[PDB]
Amino acid sequence: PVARSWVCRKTYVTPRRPFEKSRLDQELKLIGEYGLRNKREVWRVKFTLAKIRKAARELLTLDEKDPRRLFEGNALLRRLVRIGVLDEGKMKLDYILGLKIEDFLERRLQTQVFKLGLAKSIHHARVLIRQRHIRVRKQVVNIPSFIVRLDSQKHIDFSLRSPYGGGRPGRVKRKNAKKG
Amino acid sequence: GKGKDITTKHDEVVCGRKNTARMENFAPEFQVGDGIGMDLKLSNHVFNALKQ
Amino acid sequence: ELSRVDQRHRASQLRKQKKEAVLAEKRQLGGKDGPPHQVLVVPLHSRISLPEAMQLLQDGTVHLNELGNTQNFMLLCPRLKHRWFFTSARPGDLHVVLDMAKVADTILFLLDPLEGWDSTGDYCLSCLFA
Amino acid sequence: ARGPKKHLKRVAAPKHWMLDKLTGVFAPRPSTGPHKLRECLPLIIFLRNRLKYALTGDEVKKICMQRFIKIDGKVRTDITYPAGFMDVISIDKTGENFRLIYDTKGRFAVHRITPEEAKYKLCKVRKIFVGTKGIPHLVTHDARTIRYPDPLIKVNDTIQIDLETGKITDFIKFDTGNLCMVTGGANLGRIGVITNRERHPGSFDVVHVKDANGNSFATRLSNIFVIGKGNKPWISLPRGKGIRLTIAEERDKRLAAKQSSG
Amino acid sequence: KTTGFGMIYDSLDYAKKNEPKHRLARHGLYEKKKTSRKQRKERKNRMKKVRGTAKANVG
Amino acid sequence: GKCRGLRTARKLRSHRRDQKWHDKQYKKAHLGTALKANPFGGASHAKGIVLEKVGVEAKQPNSAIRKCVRVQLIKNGKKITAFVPNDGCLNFIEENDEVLVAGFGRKGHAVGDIPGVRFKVVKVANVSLLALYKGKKERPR
RNA sequence: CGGGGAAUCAGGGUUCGAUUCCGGAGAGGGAGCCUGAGAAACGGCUACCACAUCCAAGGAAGGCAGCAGGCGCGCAAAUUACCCACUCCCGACCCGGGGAGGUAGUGACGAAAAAUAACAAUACAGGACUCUUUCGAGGCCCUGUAAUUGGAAUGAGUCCACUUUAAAUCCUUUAACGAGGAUCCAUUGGAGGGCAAGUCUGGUGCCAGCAGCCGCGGUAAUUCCAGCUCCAAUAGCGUAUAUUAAAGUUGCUGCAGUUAAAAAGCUCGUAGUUGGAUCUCUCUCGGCCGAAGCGUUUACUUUGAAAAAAUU
Repeated sequence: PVARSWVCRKTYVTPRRPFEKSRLDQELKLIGEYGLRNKREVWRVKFTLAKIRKAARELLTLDEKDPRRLFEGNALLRRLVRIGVLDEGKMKLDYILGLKIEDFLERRLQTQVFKLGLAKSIHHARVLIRQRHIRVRKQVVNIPSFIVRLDSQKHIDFSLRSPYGGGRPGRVKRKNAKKG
Repeated sequence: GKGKDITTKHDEVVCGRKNTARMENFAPEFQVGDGIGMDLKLSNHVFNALKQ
Repeated sequence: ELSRVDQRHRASQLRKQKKEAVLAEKRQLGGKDGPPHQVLVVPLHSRISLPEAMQLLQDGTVHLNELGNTQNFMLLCPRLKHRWFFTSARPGDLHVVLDMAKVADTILFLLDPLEGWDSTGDYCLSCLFA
Repeated sequence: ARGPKKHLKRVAAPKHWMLDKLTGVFAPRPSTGPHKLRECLPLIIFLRNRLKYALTGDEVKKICMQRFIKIDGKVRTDITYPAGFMDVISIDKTGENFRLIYDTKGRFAVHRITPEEAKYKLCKVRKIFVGTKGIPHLVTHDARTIRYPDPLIKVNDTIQIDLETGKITDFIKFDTGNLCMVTGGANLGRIGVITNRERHPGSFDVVHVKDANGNSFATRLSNIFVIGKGNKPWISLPRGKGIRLTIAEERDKRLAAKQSSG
Repeated sequence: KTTGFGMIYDSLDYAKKNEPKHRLARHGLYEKKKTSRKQRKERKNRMKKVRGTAKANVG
Repeated sequence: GKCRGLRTARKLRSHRRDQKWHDKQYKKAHLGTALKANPFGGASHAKGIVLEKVGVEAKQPNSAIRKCVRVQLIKNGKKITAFVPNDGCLNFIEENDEVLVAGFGRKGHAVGDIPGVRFKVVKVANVSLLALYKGKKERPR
């Protein structure tokens, strides 16, 4: 007997066909557009999307006036709206099925640094995210997979302790400035 | 490339064209034809069957 | 073989046989009828001084035999009912290590904490494996 | 097992204690007492989880053994004492009295009561025997054996009793049109008016009870505790009036609360 | 941010009475015994093996 | 055809188990003689001592000599032919040594060129043959 | 050992569950007891069996399927650590005890996140666009490659201080030093088809060997062995075994039986399985209702209350 929990999940599913050209094609294209480390990130996002779609498939089969369908579906639509995938106009459980992987990959903090102009390349966005230069509200996030919410999308800043932010230039400026 | 016009290593158009161009260097008894004048995109399963 | 008792009793017989073999093996060393247990000590790395560990290990009733260069002794304990004969070797001197490591019953290697072992000790250990 | 078990594992602990999953292997085994190990609240769980007064088990030791806690007007020093339903807890130093009443969702609420209200409690009579030279006895749900009751008191009724004197004061009879509370099953904590009691000789008397909002439900007979004569309860009630809000309208209330204060 | 828990006692004697002793030994108000468990247990079983006032002699 | 009534369950279930005993893979799992004649005794790996070296002749269209070894398992004492995997590795195996032997990969069926030899040596003297063939570690004795 | 349950899975199902929660059983094998509320108890006793320890040879003492550790068995599994501070339990008990439990150590069982480089200018190489018959020339065009140049930003590390804690360690927070790729250098499998990526170069020459299967090697070896280049996954990746989906190759959903594996030689016959059509609520006791019988009995369906937590 111990005071621990062993509950844990695998967040990806490997594809069944190992080397087919179109699958490797699509995954490499998404790696290029959204600047990712390996294929496990694409598999992770595809598995989360499969989770959401499987939930929607279990919810469509119920009757329209089912209380379970109503509550679970409205909560799921609220969740996908707050992430920044669906739209306030199309808040229906039918439209959840019409979702694509890049609609989730557009919400990563890497791409949100890239699009909003905080950086200039998506690999640049990743290298700024890892090195504690980008904050959200008041917390320095170091993870390039942070799914940024809609209310949280508005204010992403320079992380004032950073040299790009408030002050304190780093070790390289400090060393080169004391050369003479 | 970058952005959204990323033509990758495993592109079906480029790989098919390369498969036809690789088919052009077969043995002389093999009959190829004029698959370059028209655009061929010859897939790996088809080309692997032919190559075999 | 059937008859769960029969399979179990056959397994118990085989267990008895292999335990009798093991017990018959292990009394041949370090006991009242057995000869002494010879332990040869090699400090592999050059930083290690074998006298320090050699005096930590010497305490049991000791009998300090002596030679010209090497210093080996006899140990006897009725606490563990064990007779030991510790003999020390230097790496690099492949003569002594080779001709008395082929009769020693157990080799104890000493290793420095910071590095693995010396290159001379590496040569000695390669020869001893070989 | 060769004798009575003395430890309780945390995950085997009554779910309503809302114990954690990760603090330890064990849970407080409620001592033997006036209430079942499942239908009760050890004093330690009430003191260091519900009220946040103590932070460890050792601070509950330091509190209970100073003699501040009283259950039913008697000083109880046991840290795992089984405190249960309709139960009055008095702390004189803070000068505050709570009642343990079941919550809407089936848990124990902390229901702060007036010190005027702390003088009495309600006991559901469980059996009535006549022993030793024609002397009648009640056994209530707190195992309070009471001699010489009112002869009108029958089984499954309620008696309001005084804590200091230990004697009964007045009884509510089990009759249709009496406000009852459920003490078990899925309907636990829901409070409504009794409409029908149906008989099954041999098995358990199922009872149909109409809630305040018109949502009728049913229980077994043993899970019923009568409080109100008519519609007016004999005690004070939690922040919810005992009506079970369904999930969607609870979310409606939650969203309205977020809209109210921002 | 840094989040901690802090408690404020009324007088010092109440703090001596109610605090865990490891939080008193951080302020020097309390001194822990300096024997190891394994030593205190070997000693306990040793004096278990003896009966009478000779239980006090063993150490 | 099939018995297809509504009270026909025990006939269907008896039929299932009776006919399922004609399944080769199921019978091989559950007759229990395929786990009592199995030399490894349902083990992924066994450990043995080399009795002799053997050259097994190749099968008809393939012309070679495959370098095998007759080893004897420790745990029951059976005699097993094992195939030394890579080129020039039989010299690492010396007479009477501890060998860690695996299956060859077809689950009891003889694999490839070597006839009736269905095991391969993985380790010698508790050093892997892959390290010795790649010249990474040294074999003691 | 059973269950809660685990893996897989469209639907149906298949397989597993020694294993932290519940219930059971046993402390080497059997047996019999003492005391006590509770034991046929073994960190209690008495015997026999099998092992086995100290002898002064008269005797005495056992029981790690508790925690650490050893032997042995093996393909297969960690420290003779620290503490009752947390969780709870025991006692005469705001105090004592706790290898229950917590905490560190070993730990690539498995799981989550996530570095091994980013930008700019040049220097080439291509691709389009424009001007040029072409060759060629330009762009505030694109795309690559550069032990090319420039700066900035960082963490792995070494180290202080704080925090953490029972005392520590770790994570988190600060000063200090700390990065030009010719290293602070990423591996493991593969390049004949299945199956992604070479008819590239050298060696061996149906030898050695490779290869799950089909097959290759007998001299231009597309398969061996190296180099170079390249592919796959990526701090992971090979192999072996068991089991699952693929397998509608176990078929209830949903297989087959002329010729491919298969219908009994033929008929009777019991259990089994299956079986044509047919039929549209009240009398007494109590306050329009409550009690009492219902109606031949079931299958079926629907509702209700009971159904452990963890897992889902």
